[PDB]
Amino acid sequence: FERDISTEIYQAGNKPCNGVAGFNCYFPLRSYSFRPTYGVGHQPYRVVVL
Amino acid sequence: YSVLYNLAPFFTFKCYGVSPTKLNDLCFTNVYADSFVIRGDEVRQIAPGQ
Repeated sequence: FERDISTEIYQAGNKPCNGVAGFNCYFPLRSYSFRPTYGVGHQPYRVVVL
Repeated sequence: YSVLYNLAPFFTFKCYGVSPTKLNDLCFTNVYADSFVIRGDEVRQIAPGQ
């Protein structure tokens, strides 16, 4: 039950990029494709917890 | 699986489905080694079909 939102690039493979976002530095936030038609396993779902 | 990371001045790779982190800890039965030559623009075609 903890929330953290941050997009700063980190030293994934040492040699900290500090915003360089070069080689060995991969972005933390990845997006979703969510094709209009696709397999049920890769189709968006909506979930709510009470 | 940790080849030299000064391998070349320009290098591209994208692992989908397998996290490069702690790649030594996770392991499989057999691994194949392959060699290819594809032009600079066409290397994007190495993917699940596309």
